[PDB]
Amino acid sequence: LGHIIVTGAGSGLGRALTIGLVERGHQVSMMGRRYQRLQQQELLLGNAVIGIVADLAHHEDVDVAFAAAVEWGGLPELVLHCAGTGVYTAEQIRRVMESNLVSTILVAQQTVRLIGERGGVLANVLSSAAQVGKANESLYCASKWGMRGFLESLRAELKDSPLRLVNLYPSGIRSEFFMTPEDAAAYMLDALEARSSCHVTDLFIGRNEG
Amino acid sequence: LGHIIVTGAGSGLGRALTIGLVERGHQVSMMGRRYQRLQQQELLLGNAVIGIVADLAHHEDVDVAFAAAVEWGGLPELVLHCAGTGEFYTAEQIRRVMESNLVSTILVAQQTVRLIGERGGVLANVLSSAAQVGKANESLYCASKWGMRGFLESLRAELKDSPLRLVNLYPSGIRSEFFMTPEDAAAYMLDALEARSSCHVTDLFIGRNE
Repeated sequence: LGHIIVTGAGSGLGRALTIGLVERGHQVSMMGRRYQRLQQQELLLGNAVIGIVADLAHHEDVDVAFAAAVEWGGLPELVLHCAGTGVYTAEQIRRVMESNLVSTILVAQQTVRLIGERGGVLANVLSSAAQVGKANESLYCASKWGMRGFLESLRAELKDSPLRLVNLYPSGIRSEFFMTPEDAAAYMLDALEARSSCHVTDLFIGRNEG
Repeated sequence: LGHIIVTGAGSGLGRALTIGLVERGHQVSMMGRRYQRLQQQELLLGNAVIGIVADLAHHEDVDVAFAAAVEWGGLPELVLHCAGTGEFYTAEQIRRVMESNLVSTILVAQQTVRLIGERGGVLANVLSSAAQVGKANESLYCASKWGMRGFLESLRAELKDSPLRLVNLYPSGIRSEFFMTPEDAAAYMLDALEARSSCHVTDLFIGRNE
């Protein structure tokens, strides 16, 4: 009955979050760039979800994807935005930030439009991939700080509006070959549980010691 | 699961945190200054708790408190420090509560590093902002809250290569001198303190529902 939208649903993180919300009885509109991963999730979870293929970095593409989501599940209670992640060149830089900041901005504006008056939750994942040496670090910092700048500025603007902004920070998730998606998701979904007198506004998760 | 130490155990929040932990199966050493509250809670929770009277700003109370705690329940797996204070400036009087906050924070922290620094476990600190309804002494609380945060973030970075983990919890808008309930706040904090294999929550920010 409870409709949730999850972007980057094909990521290890987005997969785990989608699975977890389903297990907690929610319907989930999965948005992702990679259709094969959306289908594999549809095969696993069936009528509890739909895969909407969308590239969230273009204003029209966002409009279309959200229209199908609302079409299938009605207005959402939670928009879970998983921006994911990724000697630098311009062409290397544009791509990264446009998949990240642009998607973040467009999903947020589309969410304000859709549920700004009705209320609900806009949850953003500013994930931090575990590097073994910190090679490309400064571009990731640029990326995540920009997103945080935008969102905390948007949340202060949405003071007194029924729409709540929640920012979630899993630091140390895997890619290219120690925080598991499952554990990350479980903290995040517990944190996103509704309670009468309060909610979690910010959640920082870090890796365990060896 | 294991033995926990709760400071400020008779405050609304400290009490809810204790009740929540005892319900989760833990044995709880309950530290605080309000001896009847502790006595009441001992009668309410029976064998699962012990009431330890301590002014945690006084080194001697601190040593005696932890000796008694460890002697009753063994080394803690978790020390949960609720400094928790608000006023309603002068130098001579008002430094009392403001300094009891920091000093108790520094002392509990230091006792915790000593007892469980090598073994490992969790030092969890509660940095509350009460729902003042007036705004009157706000710069004083900021000073206190930021003092504590600065000490703790410095201690945390200092402890990077050690199994003792430092967790900071920020319930911003609790009931006060007598919107956010202690019960909802505790529930969020104890979920976030739940242990998992690959990661743990480092910082939790809880905010009022509008």
